[PDB]
Amino acid sequence: MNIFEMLRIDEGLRLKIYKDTEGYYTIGIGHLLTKSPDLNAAKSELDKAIGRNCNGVITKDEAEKLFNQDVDAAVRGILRNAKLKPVYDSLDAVRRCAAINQVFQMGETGVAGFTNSLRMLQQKRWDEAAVNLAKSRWYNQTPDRAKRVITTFRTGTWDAYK
Ligand SMILES: COc1ccccc1O
Repeated sequence: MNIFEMLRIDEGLRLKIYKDTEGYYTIGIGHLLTKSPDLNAAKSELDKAIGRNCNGVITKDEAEKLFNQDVDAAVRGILRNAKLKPVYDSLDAVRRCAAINQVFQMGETGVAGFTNSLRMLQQKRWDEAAVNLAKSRWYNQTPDRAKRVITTFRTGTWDAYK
Protein backbone atom coordinates (compact mmCIF):
# COMPACT_ATOMS: atom_id res chain seq x y z
CA MET A 1 0.00 0.00 0.00
CA ASN A 2 1.02 3.60 -0.71
CA ILE A 3 -0.86 6.90 -1.09
CA PHE A 4 -1.93 6.15 -4.69
CA GLU A 5 -3.41 2.73 -3.93
CA MET A 6 -5.01 4.15 -0.78
CA LEU A 7 -6.71 7.07 -2.47
CA ARG A 8 -7.59 4.88 -5.47
CA ILE A 9 -9.59 2.70 -3.05
CA ASP A 10 -11.16 5.71 -1.34
CA GLU A 11 -11.97 7.70 -4.49
CA GLY A 12 -12.67 5.01 -7.08
CA LEU A 13 -12.08 5.48 -10.79
CA ARG A 14 -14.77 6.80 -13.13
CA LEU A 15 -14.01 7.88 -16.67
CA LYS A 16 -17.05 10.12 -17.14
CA ILE A 17 -18.12 13.19 -15.24
CA TYR A 18 -19.96 12.11 -12.09
CA LYS A 19 -21.12 13.82 -8.92
CA ASP A 20 -19.05 13.15 -5.81
CA THR A 21 -20.49 12.45 -2.33
CA GLU A 22 -21.10 16.18 -1.99
CA GLY A 23 -22.94 16.41 -5.32
CA TYR A 24 -20.07 18.07 -7.13
CA TYR A 25 -18.93 17.35 -10.66
CA THR A 26 -15.91 15.14 -10.59
CA ILE A 27 -14.02 12.77 -12.89
CA GLY A 28 -11.26 10.19 -12.75
CA ILE A 29 -9.87 9.35 -9.34
CA GLY A 30 -11.63 12.05 -7.24
CA HIS A 31 -10.61 14.93 -9.45
CA LEU A 32 -13.02 17.67 -8.44
CA LEU A 33 -13.98 19.70 -11.50
CA THR A 34 -16.14 22.42 -9.98
CA LYS A 35 -18.62 23.14 -7.19
CA SER A 36 -20.89 24.79 -9.79
CA PRO A 37 -24.20 23.02 -10.44
CA ASP A 38 -23.69 23.75 -14.14
CA LEU A 39 -22.55 20.68 -16.08
CA ASN A 40 -21.24 22.88 -18.85
CA ALA A 41 -18.98 24.65 -16.34
CA ALA A 42 -17.61 21.22 -15.29
CA LYS A 43 -17.07 20.16 -18.89
CA SER A 44 -15.15 23.37 -19.51
CA GLU A 45 -12.94 22.69 -16.45
CA LEU A 46 -12.39 19.16 -17.72
CA ASP A 47 -11.26 20.33 -21.15
CA LYS A 48 -9.04 22.92 -19.49
CA ALA A 49 -7.51 20.25 -17.19
CA ILE A 50 -6.88 17.73 -19.96
CA GLY A 51 -6.03 20.13 -22.82
CA ARG A 52 -8.52 18.81 -25.38
CA ASN A 53 -12.28 18.70 -26.02
CA CYS A 54 -13.23 15.73 -23.88
CA ASN A 55 -17.05 15.99 -24.00
CA GLY A 56 -17.23 14.81 -20.40
CA VAL A 57 -15.14 11.63 -20.88
CA ILE A 58 -11.46 10.78 -20.36
CA THR A 59 -9.24 7.72 -20.58
CA LYS A 60 -7.63 5.84 -17.69
CA ASP A 61 -4.24 7.33 -18.49
CA GLU A 62 -5.71 10.82 -18.38
CA ALA A 63 -7.44 10.02 -15.06
CA GLU A 64 -4.16 8.80 -13.63
CA LYS A 65 -2.40 11.87 -14.97
CA LEU A 66 -4.77 14.20 -13.06
CA PHE A 67 -4.51 11.90 -10.02
CA ASN A 68 -0.65 12.21 -10.00
CA GLN A 69 -1.05 15.98 -10.23
CA ASP A 70 -3.71 16.07 -7.50
CA VAL A 71 -1.75 13.92 -5.07
CA ASP A 72 1.41 15.96 -5.67
CA ALA A 73 -0.44 19.26 -5.14
CA ALA A 74 -2.03 17.99 -1.92
CA VAL A 75 1.47 17.16 -0.55
CA ARG A 76 2.93 20.44 -1.77
CA GLY A 77 -0.06 22.27 -0.21
CA ILE A 78 0.52 20.61 3.16
CA LEU A 79 4.23 21.58 2.97
CA ARG A 80 3.34 25.23 2.29
CA ASN A 81 0.86 25.37 5.16
CA ALA A 82 2.30 26.77 8.36
CA LYS A 83 -0.23 24.81 10.46
CA LEU A 84 -0.08 21.52 8.62
CA LYS A 85 3.62 21.21 7.79
CA PRO A 86 4.96 20.71 11.36
CA VAL A 87 2.32 18.07 12.08
CA TYR A 88 2.89 16.31 8.81
CA ASP A 89 6.66 16.39 9.36
CA SER A 90 6.20 14.88 12.85
CA LEU A 91 4.37 11.87 11.40
CA ASP A 92 5.80 8.60 10.10
CA ALA A 93 5.20 7.74 6.43
CA VAL A 94 2.00 5.70 6.88
CA ARG A 95 0.33 8.40 9.00
CA ARG A 96 1.54 11.01 6.42
CA CYS A 97 -0.59 9.10 3.87
CA ALA A 98 -3.63 9.54 6.14
CA ALA A 99 -2.89 13.26 6.21
CA ILE A 100 -2.64 13.41 2.38
CA ASN A 101 -5.84 11.46 2.05
CA GLN A 102 -7.67 13.85 4.34
CA VAL A 103 -6.40 16.95 2.49
CA PHE A 104 -7.14 15.37 -0.89
CA GLN A 105 -10.77 14.81 0.19
CA MET A 106 -11.48 17.97 2.11
CA GLY A 107 -8.81 20.49 1.03
CA GLU A 108 -6.66 22.59 3.40
CA THR A 109 -9.63 24.87 4.26
CA GLY A 110 -11.35 21.65 5.39
CA VAL A 111 -8.46 20.41 7.55
CA ALA A 112 -8.54 23.82 9.36
CA GLY A 113 -11.37 22.76 11.67
CA PHE A 114 -8.98 20.01 12.79
CA THR A 115 -6.78 22.13 15.07
CA ASN A 116 -7.41 19.92 18.09
CA SER A 117 -6.86 16.65 16.17
CA LEU A 118 -3.68 18.11 14.66
CA ARG A 119 -2.28 18.96 18.06
CA MET A 120 -3.06 15.38 19.30
CA LEU A 121 -1.49 13.86 16.19
CA GLN A 122 1.63 16.03 16.71
CA GLN A 123 1.69 14.81 20.31
CA LYS A 124 1.32 11.20 19.08
CA ARG A 125 -1.70 10.78 21.32
CA TRP A 126 -3.08 8.41 18.73
CA ASP A 127 -6.22 7.09 20.43
CA GLU A 128 -7.21 10.59 21.55
CA ALA A 129 -6.56 11.98 18.06
CA ALA A 130 -8.71 9.24 16.53
CA VAL A 131 -11.58 9.96 18.95
CA ASN A 132 -11.36 13.71 18.13
CA LEU A 133 -11.11 13.08 14.36
CA ALA A 134 -14.46 11.25 14.32
CA LYS A 135 -16.26 14.22 15.97
CA SER A 136 -16.67 15.83 12.61
CA ARG A 137 -18.93 16.51 9.64
CA TRP A 138 -16.24 14.62 7.71
CA TYR A 139 -16.77 11.41 9.68
CA ASN A 140 -20.59 11.66 9.72
CA GLN A 141 -20.88 12.35 6.01
CA THR A 142 -18.34 9.74 4.88
CA PRO A 143 -18.05 7.33 7.86
CA ASP A 144 -16.66 4.24 6.10
CA ARG A 145 -13.91 6.25 4.42
CA ALA A 146 -13.21 8.39 7.52
CA LYS A 147 -12.95 5.22 9.68
CA ARG A 148 -10.28 3.88 7.28
CA VAL A 149 -8.29 7.13 7.35
CA ILE A 150 -8.70 7.45 11.15
CA THR A 151 -7.57 3.86 11.68
CA THR A 152 -4.51 4.79 9.60
CA PHE A 153 -3.85 7.81 11.84
CA ARG A 154 -4.48 5.75 15.01
CA THR A 155 -2.19 2.76 14.16
CA GLY A 156 0.28 3.88 11.50
CA THR A 157 -0.53 0.59 9.72
CA TRP A 158 -2.44 -0.16 6.53
CA ASP A 159 -4.83 -2.48 8.40
CA ALA A 160 -7.88 -0.55 7.18
CA TYR A 161 -6.85 -0.99 3.54
CA LYS A 162 -6.49 -4.80 3.64
C1 LIG B 1 -5.41 16.07 10.78
O1 LIG B 1 -4.55 15.28 9.90
C2 LIG B 1 -3.50 15.95 9.33
C3 LIG B 1 -2.26 15.98 9.97
C4 LIG B 1 -1.19 16.66 9.39
C5 LIG B 1 -1.34 17.30 8.16
C6 LIG B 1 -2.57 17.26 7.52
C7 LIG B 1 -3.65 16.59 8.10
O2 LIG B 1 -4.84 16.56 7.45
